[PDB]
Amino acid sequence: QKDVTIKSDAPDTLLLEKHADYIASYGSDYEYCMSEYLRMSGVYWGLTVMDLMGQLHRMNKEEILVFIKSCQHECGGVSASIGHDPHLLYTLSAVQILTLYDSIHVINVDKVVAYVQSLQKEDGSFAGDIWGEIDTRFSFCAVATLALLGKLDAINVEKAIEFVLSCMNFDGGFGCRPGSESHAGQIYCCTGFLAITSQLHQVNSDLLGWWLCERQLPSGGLNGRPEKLPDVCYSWWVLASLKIIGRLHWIDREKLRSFILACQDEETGGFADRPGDMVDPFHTLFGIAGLSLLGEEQIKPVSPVFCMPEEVLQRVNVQPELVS
Amino acid sequence: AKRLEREQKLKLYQSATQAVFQKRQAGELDESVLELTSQILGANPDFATLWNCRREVLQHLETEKSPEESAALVKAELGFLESCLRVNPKSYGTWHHRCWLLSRLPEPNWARELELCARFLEADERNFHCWDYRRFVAAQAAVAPAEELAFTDSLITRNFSNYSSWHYRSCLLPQLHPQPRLPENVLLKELELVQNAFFTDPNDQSAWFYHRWLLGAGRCELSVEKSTVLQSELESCKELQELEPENKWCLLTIILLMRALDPLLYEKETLQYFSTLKAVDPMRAAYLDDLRSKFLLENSVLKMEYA
Ligand SMILES: CCN(CC)C(=O)Oc1ccc(C[C@@H]2CN(Cc3cncn3C)c3ccc(C#N)cc3CN2S(=O)(=O)c2ccc(OC)cc2)cc1
Ligand SMILES: [Ca+2]
Ligand SMILES: [Zn+2]
Repeated sequence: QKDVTIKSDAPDTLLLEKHADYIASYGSDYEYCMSEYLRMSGVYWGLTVMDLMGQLHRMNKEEILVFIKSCQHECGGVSASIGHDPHLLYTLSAVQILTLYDSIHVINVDKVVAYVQSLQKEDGSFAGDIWGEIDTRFSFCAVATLALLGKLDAINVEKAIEFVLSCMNFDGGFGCRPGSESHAGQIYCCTGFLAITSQLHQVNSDLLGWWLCERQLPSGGLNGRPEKLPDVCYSWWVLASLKIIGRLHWIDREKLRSFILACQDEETGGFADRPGDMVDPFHTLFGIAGLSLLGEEQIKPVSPVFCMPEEVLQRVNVQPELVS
Repeated sequence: AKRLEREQKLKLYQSATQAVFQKRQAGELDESVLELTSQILGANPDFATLWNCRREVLQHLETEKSPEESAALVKAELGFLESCLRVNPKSYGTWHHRCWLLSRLPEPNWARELELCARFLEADERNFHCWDYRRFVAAQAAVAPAEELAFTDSLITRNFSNYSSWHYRSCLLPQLHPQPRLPENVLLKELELVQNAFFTDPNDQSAWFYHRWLLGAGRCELSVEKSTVLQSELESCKELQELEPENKWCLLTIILLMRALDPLLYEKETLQYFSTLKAVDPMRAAYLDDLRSKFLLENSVLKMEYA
């Protein structure tokens, strides 16, 4: 019953020029200086959404490559920003960016692989960094990073699969760790993981697909778990997961499209989590990426596994089979 | 004033952060860093590198301080963490630091940690970070499944927002009956409990989701008690259907009950219910068509089994 009501004057058309201006100008400032701890991922979100819109050239390639090189530590891992500490999250982000730019050899790839390998535990799980936080988010970061580098064989794949499957729940979904409640974010990470490792036959697609399509609320937006408000980000995680398991048609595509469009800020550009809220780059990528999955003609096709343009993944020959 | 003060904040955080990093490069692993980071992490708990700095300081001080001084530092850290959690109970970084801290203590007070969890779950019964923390504490202290099962029951009956509690039950029940499908007596008790839940509040989806799981946890293997319980649920859902004709959960559950009882005998009724349900829940029409196609194919195979 918790939901939003979309007002009748909410945006109902795609404002592509405004979103490109919003991202191109971003970080030209309170929230910017305060979000330095996630800068590498912020850069990934910005560049990917620009590339999906055909506008990647407006960003500063040379500046970003130097920044990435300066963020790789002696252990091989990459930090969110200069002087911050290395983490799998920002290592994935960096490798995604370099793949977008066909510039993977700007960093030491052997050392990246060594770093990823070092974070796997006896049970097949992955810690995010040396301090030991375990999350299936990090299993996805590990295999997605290695897949993009052609080095999936560097980790213990069957153990990594066993751990992820040990996180499957009564409702067909997945949480952070064994016994964790199902959540759209972790379902995206685990279904993406199983796509990359060729294990989608182990998902109960009809059951999980039902849980996922029940995320759609009367407003047309999707929540991230039962009895919560809809959000553009959870919405992308749900849609991508459905696409991976061949059941994207189980949600009402026109109603979701209208919800996503209503989250645009027509003055500043950008997408917010919900209509009327303040926009950010994170929700801007997921709004645009969601629309692409729903078949919007003005946006490039997006990979539901990697959240990057399909044409980039085609180029490097990394395209996991889906259950369609 | 308001927009002006958020420049004053910006510069203090900026200068504090500057200071921490300079000290860190200088190898100054001391209590001044704890002071500087406390001023930043309260407002900015997702700044992971500053949590790393606190751990490095605490690790270093443990080497060059007395056991009594180390014990004081730990108690201060527990209170700092509790204050941070009150302000933002949904930060991955804060909950991880607490797990890191408790895992290395000599004499951890796990009962105190379980009580903290109960408190936070009273405030937000859906906080997954806190449920995850509680499972961590439960493992560390060898709290047995039956004890945690008792906790879930009190939470389920006292108010709504039950998805997290029902989920916890689904993980605990199999542990009380660890098979290398629940035993029928356990299943029957669960069906009774969940049926109370969705007849009390027919709008709470958590009960309906959990019930569907129990329906999968044989048809031509149905005992007379289970056969009779499922038939009773069927009639009870039809009663609810009258009271709430737009309730889609009861309609879907009627279809699932007929499937659990006798697919071929209830073919006609099942197809009728699909038509009504699609009208009541149109956003799910494509899912419902695929479910029906799956069931029609199953029926074809059952009809072909005929001798
Ligand atoms: C599932 C994909 N993965 C694994 C590859 C992943 O790591 O995605 C993330 C999922 C959650 C996070 C935690 C937050 C999410 N949020 C907060 C949020 C999103 N939707 C609703 N909310 C409240 C945000 C929000 C905005 C931005 C931006 N720009 C970034 C995040 C990412 N992180 S966060 O801890 O760094 C964060 C950032 C800002 C913030 O206040 C605006 C609060 C948290 C980070 C990454
Ligand atoms: Ca450029
Ligand atoms: Zn969001």
